[PDB]
Amino acid sequence: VEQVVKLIVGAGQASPSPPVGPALGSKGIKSMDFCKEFNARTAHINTGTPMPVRVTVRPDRSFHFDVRTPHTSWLLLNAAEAPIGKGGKRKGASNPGKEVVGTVSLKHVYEIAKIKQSELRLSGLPLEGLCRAVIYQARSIGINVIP
Amino acid sequence: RLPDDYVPPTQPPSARPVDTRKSQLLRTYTSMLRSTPLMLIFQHNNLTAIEWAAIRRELSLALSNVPVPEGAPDITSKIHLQVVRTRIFDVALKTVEFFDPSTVEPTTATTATGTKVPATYNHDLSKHAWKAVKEATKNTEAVEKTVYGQLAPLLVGPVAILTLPSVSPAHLGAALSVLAPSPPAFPAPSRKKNPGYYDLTCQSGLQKLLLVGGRIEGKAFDYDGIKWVGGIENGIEGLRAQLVH
Amino acid sequence: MKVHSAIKKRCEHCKVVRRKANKRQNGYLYIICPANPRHKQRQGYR
Amino acid sequence: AISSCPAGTKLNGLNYFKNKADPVALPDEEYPEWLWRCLEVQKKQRRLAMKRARAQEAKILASGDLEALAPKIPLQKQSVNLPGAVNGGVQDAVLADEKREELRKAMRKERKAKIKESNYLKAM
Amino acid sequence: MLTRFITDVSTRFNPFSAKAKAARLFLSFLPPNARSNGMNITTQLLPRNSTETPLLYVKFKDGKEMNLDVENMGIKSIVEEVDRHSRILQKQADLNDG
Amino acid sequence: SKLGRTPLSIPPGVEITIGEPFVKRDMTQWKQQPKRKITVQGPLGQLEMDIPDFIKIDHDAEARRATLSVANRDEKEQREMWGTTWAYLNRFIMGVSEGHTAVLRLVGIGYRATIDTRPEKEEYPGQQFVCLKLGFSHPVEMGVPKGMKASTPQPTRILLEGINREQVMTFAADIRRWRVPEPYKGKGIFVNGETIKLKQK
RNA sequence: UAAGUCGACAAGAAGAUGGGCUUGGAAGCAGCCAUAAUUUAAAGAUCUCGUAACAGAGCACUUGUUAAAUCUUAAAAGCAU
Ligand SMILES: [Mg+2]
Ligand SMILES: [Mg+2]
Ligand SMILES: [Mg+2]
Ligand SMILES: [Zn+2]
Repeated sequence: VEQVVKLIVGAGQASPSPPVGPALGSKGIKSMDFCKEFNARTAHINTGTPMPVRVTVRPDRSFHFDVRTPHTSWLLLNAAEAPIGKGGKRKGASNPGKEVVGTVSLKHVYEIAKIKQSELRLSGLPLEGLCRAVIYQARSIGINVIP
Repeated sequence: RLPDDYVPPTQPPSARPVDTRKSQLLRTYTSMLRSTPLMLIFQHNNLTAIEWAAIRRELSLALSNVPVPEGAPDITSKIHLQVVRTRIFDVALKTVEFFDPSTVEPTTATTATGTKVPATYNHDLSKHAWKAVKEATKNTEAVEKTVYGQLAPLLVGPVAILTLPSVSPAHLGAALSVLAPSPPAFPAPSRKKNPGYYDLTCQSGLQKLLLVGGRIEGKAFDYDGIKWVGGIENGIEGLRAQLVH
Repeated sequence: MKVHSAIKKRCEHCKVVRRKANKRQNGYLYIICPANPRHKQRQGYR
Repeated sequence: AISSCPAGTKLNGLNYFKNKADPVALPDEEYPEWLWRCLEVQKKQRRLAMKRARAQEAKILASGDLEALAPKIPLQKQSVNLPGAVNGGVQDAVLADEKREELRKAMRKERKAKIKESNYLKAM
Repeated sequence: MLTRFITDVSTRFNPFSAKAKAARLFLSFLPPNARSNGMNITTQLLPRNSTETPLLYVKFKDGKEMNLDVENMGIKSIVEEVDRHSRILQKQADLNDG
Repeated sequence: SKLGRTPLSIPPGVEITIGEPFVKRDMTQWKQQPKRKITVQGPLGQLEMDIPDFIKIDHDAEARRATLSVANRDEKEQREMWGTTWAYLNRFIMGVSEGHTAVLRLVGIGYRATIDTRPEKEEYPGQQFVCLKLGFSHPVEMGVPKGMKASTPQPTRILLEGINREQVMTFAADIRRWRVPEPYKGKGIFVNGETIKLKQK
């Protein structure tokens, strides 16, 4: 069976490390080869940007990975101008019900959806129904939605 | 207070339970067989979720490249590839064909006040419809002559149905080449322009879909016949050619 | 095996059967479970 | 003038590419219309209501008829035929194909409560 | 039904024919990954006007080639014959492996 | 029973012979219930059973089929034997034509098996004796019942063959009774794909 | 309940998304807060396993096949174990 792995890595930071090393180094595939192959995929994004990846490890240890857009939560907080907390990354509300971190307007939601429609696997979903999927997640991270 | 004999106005006596999804889904197809002039019947073979999404991603893309600058209604999103219940969908044809709603006698109905008001039960889920379809189906040979008989063998196993709100041959070429390509009549999209079509997920899903048959204006049609309809550039243009003669 | 006076199913695979019933004795009610052998129970005393 | 963000507003942190500038808000009119309507889903003291709220509703309600007080059956339990007619037209067709989608949500919402409750009854 | 031991299947039938019903059901029983595993499948749809007798072709991974008429036998009956031959291979595989 | 209604397809070569209601006098019983001797002969052999009289067989020689039916569905005794009589005929028809087989797998270091003849303890001339090494001090030798053909393609694999399923599976359980599969190492005798869940350690 | 009840079998059981917080790690499944959406034949920000954490196997749920013409499921009551 061709197992898959989920790993969040930096934009141009591909090397043996906690996020990259143990995730795939143990299965057998050549991590170095993948590390040097990921840089070619991400050469136009700001260094350090988080980039989800779904690396499929076929039998015989022949890997093929599809780079994905940044997490919606990371974009909502990045666009919500939230105060940086532990770890140096913008943290979300500990209690989304009461606490409120940012006030993201709908015009920001219309863009966060356009950047997420670039994916072919998500290019078919209508944009009218896609902007409400992220608005449904702003209620879970403590961000208010402003008309 | 509400009396015992009173029944809600939007819930007349049904032949079988209405809360269940078996009957609630029957009310859908019956209205879909009336509002959809053009309908294509496919056969799906254990298509996965990702495959389904990919298949429906090409239709939207292929259907979005149809020129409609005549200020006509935006018929580009009501076209859906919907998986249906073949068993309950086979009954829909019966109720839509072997049932005359004009053969019901109105009867008094009691409201919350208890006043008797004449009412007629013509809903598809009525006991009268159930009785008609059953008795009508008793004659085996006479049914084969009907449109239902020409489409009963097609409603076997799993079937996915494509619904088009109108008979637009242009929309057919956009949807008939993405599901059942047959060049040079309906050639598949090019790779240098539609790379998503020739994807691992999409390509592996289109191999499990087979266009079994089609239904147009309540008329059974064979796969070869669908090409003729799709071959026509437009209906209004076809009529003009006859006038020139 | 646990000999109780109130035998109950402890999972979906537990079955209630009356075994050891023959011409000489009435038998007992058992809770047999192929998934977990700890669900084995009997009702009655020899 | 209906949106808080005026034209020319700098949308902070919406560009992760190197050779490009962060998006700049465009005029309000240029944006689609559904964006001003997609936000339609966002939803002692007891004594004060008891004095006024309890009484006012009884007066406006005009409890003299049993027509506006019926159970008001939901859409997921009725048996009336859907507004579908043969050769009614594209407008009738589309208008008929729109209620089939409004009923889809009804059955969907019912599954949520039916599944959430079935899982709640197993984790007592 | 066990499809692992089936190499390729070629079915030719007419849809509008009530007899072809059993043939269509057989095609659905096949799993999704049958194409990826390497099994070849060819489906031919005959015209509605004139219908030729339906043809069903089956072949296992041991060289056996099965051919069963669709009209005489139903879908349930066809599954039995293919199961017997596919079942003995499981025992033979376990018998000669290890 | 939903299984007793299903017709029994008699494949070519098999022949079903239905007897007549007879009663074997028993001095210990005041009234014996009539039975019917049903013979099922074919290529591999012949099996015979006696069914109650209330079960009626509509042997259709034209279409080569035989459907069962009872005289009263309301009686618990007739409903049970209806399905049980059908399940037996099904095995008989599919046992005399194709045959029944059972596979035993011997797991464990030092477990062997051979099919030799022990003329000392032969119950019938030419009896085959399965000899099993299962870690006991003595040798375990069992004689195959008359009507079964036992062979060992490999030392750690037994193959039983016969027309009577009840006899074949019963003889495979006697061999398995010596070493029942354990859950700590999987050692034992597994019959027809039987498996045991192992422990963590 | 022939609009296929009941049971079995085949497949599916998605996507935004590793929800946010917490933590060495918390990705449906230690714990805390939220749990209006969306798209679907359907799919709980998750009911029982499983992992150090992922992965993975089932469930709710969805379609199909088989198949009942007095034959589904629950409650109460009587007499028994
Ligand atoms: Mg016992
Ligand atoms: Mg969590
Ligand atoms: Mg955990
Ligand atoms: Zn149990």
